[PDB]
Amino acid sequence: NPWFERISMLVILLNCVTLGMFRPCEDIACDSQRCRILQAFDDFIFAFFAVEMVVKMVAGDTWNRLDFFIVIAGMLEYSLDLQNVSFSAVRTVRVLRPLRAINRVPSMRILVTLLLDTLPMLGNVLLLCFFVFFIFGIVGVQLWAGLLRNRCFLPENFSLPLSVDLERYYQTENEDESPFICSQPRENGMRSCRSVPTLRCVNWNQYYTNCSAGEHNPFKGAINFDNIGYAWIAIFQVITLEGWVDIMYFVMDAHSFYNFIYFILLIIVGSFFMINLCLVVIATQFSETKQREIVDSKYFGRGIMIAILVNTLSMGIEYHEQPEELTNALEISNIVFTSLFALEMLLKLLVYGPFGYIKNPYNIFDGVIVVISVWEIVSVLRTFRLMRVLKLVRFLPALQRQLVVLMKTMDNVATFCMLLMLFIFIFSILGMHLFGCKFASLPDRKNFDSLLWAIVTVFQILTQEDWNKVLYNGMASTSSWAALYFIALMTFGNYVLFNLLVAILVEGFQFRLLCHRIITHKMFDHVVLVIIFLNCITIAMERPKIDPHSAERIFLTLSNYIFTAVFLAEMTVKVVALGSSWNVLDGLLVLISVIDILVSMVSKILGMLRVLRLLRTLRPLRVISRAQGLKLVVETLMSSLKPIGNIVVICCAFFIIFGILGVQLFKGKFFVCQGEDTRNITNKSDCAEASYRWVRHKYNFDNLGQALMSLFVLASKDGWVDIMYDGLDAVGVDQQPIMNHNPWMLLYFISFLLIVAFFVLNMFVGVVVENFHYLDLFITGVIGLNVVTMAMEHYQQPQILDEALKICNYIFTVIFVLESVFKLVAFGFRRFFQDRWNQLDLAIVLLSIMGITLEEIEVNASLPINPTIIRIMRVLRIARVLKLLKMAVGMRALLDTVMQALPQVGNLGLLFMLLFFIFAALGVELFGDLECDETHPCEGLGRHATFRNFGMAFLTLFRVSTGDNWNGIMKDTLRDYNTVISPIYFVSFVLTAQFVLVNVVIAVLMKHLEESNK
Ligand SMILES: CC(C)CCC[C@@H](C)[C@H]1CC[C@H]2[C@@H]3CC=C4C[C@@H](OC(=O)CCC(=O)O)CC[C@]4(C)[C@H]3CC[C@]12C
Ligand SMILES: CC(C)CCC[C@@H](C)[C@H]1CC[C@H]2[C@@H]3CC=C4C[C@@H](OC(=O)CCC(=O)O)CC[C@]4(C)[C@H]3CC[C@]12C
Ligand SMILES: CC(C)CCC[C@@H](C)[C@H]1CC[C@H]2[C@@H]3CC=C4C[C@@H](OC(=O)CCC(=O)O)CC[C@]4(C)[C@H]3CC[C@]12C
Ligand SMILES: CC(C)(C)NC(=O)CN1CCC(CNC(=O)c2cc(F)cc(Cl)c2)CC1
Ligand SMILES: *[C@@H]1O[C@H](CO)[C@@H](O)[C@H](O)[C@H]1NC(C)=O
Ligand SMILES: *[C@@H]1O[C@H](CO)[C@@H](O)[C@H](O)[C@H]1NC(C)=O
Ligand SMILES: *[C@@H]1O[C@H](CO)[C@@H](O)[C@H](O)[C@H]1NC(C)=O
Ligand SMILES: *[C@@H]1O[C@H](CO)[C@@H](O)[C@H](O)[C@H]1NC(C)=O
Ligand SMILES: [Ca+2]
Ligand SMILES: [Ca+2]
Repeated sequence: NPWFERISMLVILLNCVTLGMFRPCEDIACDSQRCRILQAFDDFIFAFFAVEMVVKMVAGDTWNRLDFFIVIAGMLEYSLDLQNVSFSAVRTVRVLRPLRAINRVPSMRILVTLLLDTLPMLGNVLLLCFFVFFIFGIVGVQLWAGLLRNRCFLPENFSLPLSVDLERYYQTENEDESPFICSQPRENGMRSCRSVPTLRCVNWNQYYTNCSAGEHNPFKGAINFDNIGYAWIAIFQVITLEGWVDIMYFVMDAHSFYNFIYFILLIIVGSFFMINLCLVVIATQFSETKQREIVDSKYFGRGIMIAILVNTLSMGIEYHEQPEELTNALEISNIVFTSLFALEMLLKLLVYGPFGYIKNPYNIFDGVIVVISVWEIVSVLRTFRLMRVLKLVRFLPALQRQLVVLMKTMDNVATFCMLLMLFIFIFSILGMHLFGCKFASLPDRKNFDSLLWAIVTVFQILTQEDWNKVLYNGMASTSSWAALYFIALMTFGNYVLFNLLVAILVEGFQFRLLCHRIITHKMFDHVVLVIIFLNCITIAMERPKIDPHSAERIFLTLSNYIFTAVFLAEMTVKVVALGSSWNVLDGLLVLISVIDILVSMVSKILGMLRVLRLLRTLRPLRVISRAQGLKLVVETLMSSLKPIGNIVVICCAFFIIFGILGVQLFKGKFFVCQGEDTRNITNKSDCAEASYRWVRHKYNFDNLGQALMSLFVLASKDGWVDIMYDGLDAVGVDQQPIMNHNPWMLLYFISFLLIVAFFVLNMFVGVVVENFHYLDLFITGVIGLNVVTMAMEHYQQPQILDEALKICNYIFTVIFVLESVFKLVAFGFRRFFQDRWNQLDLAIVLLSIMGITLEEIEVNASLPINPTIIRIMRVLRIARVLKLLKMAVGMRALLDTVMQALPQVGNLGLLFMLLFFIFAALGVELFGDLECDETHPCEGLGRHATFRNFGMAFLTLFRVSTGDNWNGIMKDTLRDYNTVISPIYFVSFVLTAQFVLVNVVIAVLMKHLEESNK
């Protein structure tokens, strides 16, 4: 009996190794001998399992029912295989064979029972997820159906000659990824057929003037709003915050500029207060589900503590293209330190006994370090000098206690990481059968051929980075119903399975006298806050294209004087009366502002002066002291960081250690030859004959300076895939990179993404745990049928389908009038108004009858009315679905908890806009004069994201704060002093904006976790 449970697990290991080596390209035919042996193995495997179900039928509840479903899906395969005519859709069902392991492994079965016990409480946030997909889905179909099909065409009478080979509409350089999408004369839009570039004789690009709907949508047909099906694929890509910016820029070009409001709202409501609401429910219910269940004279000890850290620091300056006299000085420095720790071993071996030298567990590690290092001194060994950084651990006890508890965690999450590698493997087999050899086929890097590149792709999709690029391949190569793979992969992986890991961690850790009178006065703290807000208007008004001798420059020149005088007079009042840190901050800002007046009165002075203007952008932070809600919160945030100060130290150390490891593997390798054909190019001088350009990559590992930026762009996960591609291709110092040259470098880039995600997740739980200590039933079916009849509207719907939804709109409005008059009978004019929902019900029926009698007038054509009001009325028809709010009694209790903690959120949010203000001001000052034209290309900036003035810098820093292509913006700043400035600007913005947004999530969770206690 007990040997039966372990011998069943050995056959499942034999079934995973059989599914893994599937080889989808060559297994179209069974002619290979390797394919035929595997088939026999599968047949034997099926037989063992089938027999095992009979022996269990000597004596199900849940897991035998999964075990019975798989053998039935097996028998259906061998039944069709006999008579030789079949489809190839039931083969894919054997992906569910590694699911058997969950019952066998006794630690996985207990974990997935707790997962299936908390998912019923997760149904209220999927009820909210329906309102977001339906409200933002129907509006998007009302606005932008068929507007991404339109191009600039020729005129219809215009005959074209037979030989020019022009497409009859303006094709760009990459027609699928970014076509030229114009605005019709009906709409406003941001693009018109006027701005078509001259053709590079006779140019036919001036004749494309007819903006008309074409035949295909961008990204090979996957991004459009013609249906409620395709609208949910676009909205789901906005929820994950990956590529939502390319969707908004299509809509800005074709419909109007003001379409940005729709996008800002969907990220706040959906991508932030709905995705993080799924974390709070799982992290609460999991916590309630389990609770339901002379050499030590300290001068020699301080002598070695500097001797390790000086040795380690020296390694940091590897520096590509060094003098070589520095390398000789580096190797002599190896001889001096390694002889010293040979000497330290020689003293501790003589004064202390060798019976007690091995008895100390730290000493043996040091001893090994000597025999490895000394042996190498008297490559792979020169890389082992980084391991000597681990000798700091004996000399300090605080990270000894932190590295102990951090490894107690890896005992607790070991059963999670086994269930996580079952999840990645099962979706990787499924990707090989569904997609296989059907992509661009040179074939693209993100294929589902060859299981190793199927596991990396599924891991990559899980990290939410260029996953839309994988979606658009699979939708265009099988069918548009292949989006359900990527929705199932990412909802079940990121939104239930990652939040389980947070839930495991959370439960695991647990004159002069009168001058003092006005300072006391309450309105003095308020009247100066108006003067601060009046000064914020004249920071936003600054921009590079103001004339120096104008009516606006003298308003910015003179108002500089009246504010600098009144903040100086505000300070010399307090010094007379009073005689804190926030008073120090206010004095330095006026100290900066007075000197800038004097330096301006004098005229390399400008270079010195330039610095003063940057300092002036910090004027907006004066309000933190004045506002009482902003002062408590900032202090609390600063206070919260102390507990996880040790985890940051280990994490700050780890960036250095993978930083010096990164330089020593990748030093001077990241050079590439940008040219025309570049296929017969092997090295550097080969480009010198072809007159191409031997260009360096923007993110690289030449020194420790460039490496710590390449590791930040990995850790923020934006554009990390392209950096991993550069390390896989890296062949030599002056050598042309070859595609997939060293595939073992996946161990460098994926171990860094996993360890960083472990510290950040342990910094998160450390901050959380310290902060802890039959009428209306008939109206439900009518609304549930109105939801259907609004989603049936689509682009180019027939006249029979169009007229039928008009008659249905006639009978829903009438029986909303009827159910309001009938309910007024039993209540009688007072209880119908004393209720709150009847004031919401009758207001909907009012707006429904308001538009239905006004659309009749246009069909009457008695007055040629504005068709704008017909459309607005149509969009406001979506209001009918709200009447489901009263019914959803469990979802409204979930939103009421958020309201309790809403006050804290408002304070955090207001600090979120001081970050945008200061940064936006800085951006105009730093990045305002640069341009993206046809002469100068840009990877991240363009017609829709500049720093040209304050308003456009406020939207770009919204796009950076979500982390969608923030690094392509950074690559455009250092395209041409921006070598030092542009790293400091973006790292200070991303580390601060994410820390403010995490505290919004921490503040919501504490209001919900404590309500579950009391
Ligand atoms: C918070 C959620 C649950 C409630 C529903 C939010 C949206 C469905 C509504 C809220 C206000 C609406 C916006 C108000 C301002 C307009 C300007 C309008 O631009 C135009 O000037 C029309 C141009 C033309 O005529 O072609 C385009 C739609 C838009 C963005 C609307 C898009 C849909 C919005 C975002
Ligand atoms: C763990 C958190 C803090 C993220 C990692 C920190 C880095 C993202 C930040 C910290 C200070 C910054 C660095 C401060 C010093 C400079 C040196 C500077 O040197 C060069 O430009 C040399 C150019 C060449 O190779 O020719 C490059 C930017 C750099 C490395 C900065 C890059 C980004 C840095 C490393
Ligand atoms: C080691 C830890 C404790 C400090 C954190 C890293 C940075 C804050 C410091 C320490 C090591 C410094 C680097 C040491 C080696 C040099 C090489 C130096 O070489 C050049 O100027 C480029 C010359 C060329 O391109 O040929 C540029 C600055 C740089 C990267 C330094 C930039 C600033 C660094 C990264
Ligand atoms: C900080 C806090 C807690 C508020 N929110 C997050 O941290 C959200 N983040 C986790 C999910 C996404 C990345 N998800 C993975 O990287 C990933 C990779 C895998 F291989 C497996 C899994 Cl389950 C997930 C985005 C970042
Ligand atoms: C624009 O092009 C479409 C199709 O190419 C045509 O039907 C329409 O009449 C054209 N409009 C004008 C004004 O030429
Ligand atoms: C060409 O001429 C008219 C304009 O007079 C244009 O509107 C139409 O599309 C064409 N008509 C015919 C008959 O080709
Ligand atoms: C590249 O090399 C191959 C093999 O020598 C040759 O046939 C081909 O013409 C070369 N291409 C160019 C552009 O020189
Ligand atoms: C560079 O590549 C060419 C291949 O065309 C090779 O012949 C040459 O030896 C290489 N090395 C140099 C020029 O140092
Ligand atoms: Ca991205
Ligand atoms: Ca991203």
